[PDB]
Amino acid sequence: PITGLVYDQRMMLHHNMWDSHHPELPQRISRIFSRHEELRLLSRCHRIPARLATEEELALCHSSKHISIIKSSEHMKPRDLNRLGDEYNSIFISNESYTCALLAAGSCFNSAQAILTGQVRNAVAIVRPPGHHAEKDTACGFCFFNTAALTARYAQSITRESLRVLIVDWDVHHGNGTQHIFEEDDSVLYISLHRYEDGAFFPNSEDANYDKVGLGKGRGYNVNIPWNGGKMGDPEYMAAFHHLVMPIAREFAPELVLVSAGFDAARGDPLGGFQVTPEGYAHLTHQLMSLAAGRVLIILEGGYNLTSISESMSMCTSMLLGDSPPSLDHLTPLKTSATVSINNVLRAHAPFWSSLR
Ligand SMILES: O=C(NO)c1ccc(Cn2nnnc2-c2cccs2)cc1
Ligand SMILES: [K+]
Ligand SMILES: [K+]
Ligand SMILES: [Zn+2]
Repeated sequence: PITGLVYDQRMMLHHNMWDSHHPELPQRISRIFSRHEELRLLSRCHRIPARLATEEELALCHSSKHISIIKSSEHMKPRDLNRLGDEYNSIFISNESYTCALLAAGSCFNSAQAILTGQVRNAVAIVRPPGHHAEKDTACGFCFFNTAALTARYAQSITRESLRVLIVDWDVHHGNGTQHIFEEDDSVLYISLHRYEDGAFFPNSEDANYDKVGLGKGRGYNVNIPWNGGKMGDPEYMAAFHHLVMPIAREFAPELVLVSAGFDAARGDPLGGFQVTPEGYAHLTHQLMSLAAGRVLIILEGGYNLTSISESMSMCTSMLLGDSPPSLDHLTPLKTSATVSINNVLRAHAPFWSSLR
């Protein structure tokens, strides 16, 4: 296919001024981008310009209060930045954080626009800070604004409010914010795979369990695939895609696919403890390309091992460009708790999705 790419070095300015070893490093996006040059993927992509989201566009999903408080950080002394971030769960703030969050969202809006107007079929967004933990009313988990959810609402806003958007969240953490923003919405299908461990894994809410299926009109349009019992990898993700993600996505018949593409389920990630390989990621991308006549935007969320994320996101771009997926030969048998996880999601969603029955 013809594949868009958006990257802006300005998104590197957002930094932890008290702890420069904090995993959500500026060089996350510079290394992913560099590795795209090194693999010469960049020359095969249509460069989409970055841009600031407007406060009007942020309001697609966030309150005035929340937009206003994060905007006020631009002009704070360090001791005020420190104390503002302590108001949230796992948030650091610098004078540049607002601008960077704006850049992450605008980059994704331009990418959605390039896709939906037919300038490209598919696109990768190399952006930070991440979005999926951000709520309507609060920052959380290194996230200021819900980039993915905003892009889903911005896409509906420049096309039609009916546009069926599938958000696949394969970041190792639950997109608490993405689930809540669309919980009562049957126009946005939210599928998250995430390490859960009975509430022990961040963000530590029962909201990420398989029995949270959506509310009212949204009942069945929220699919949590929670992993328990530690390490997971290619076999579990390939099994989850086959029995759940792809059957539900096919029934839903999305007109656009957003991937909340965290690479913290990657082998080597210090915060995920999982073993998804770049080849694994290449297979999940290729499978998603089978939907929405290939209309797929891949948006960076988390992922904290600089090699793993650079190798993993490059393999995804490579797939969007139409390259042949690496053999995933000799996959081991599934972990048991992963069979149980998949079967718990089937029992929860069979009532809503004939393709699972
Ligand atoms: O966005 C995230 N992943 O993609 C994310 C968000 C928040 C957390 C919180 N946490 N939990 N345990 N250690 C931590 C750390 C806090 C600061 C450095 S480590 C982990 C991960
Ligand atoms: K997830
Ligand atoms: K939903
Ligand atoms: Zn994560």
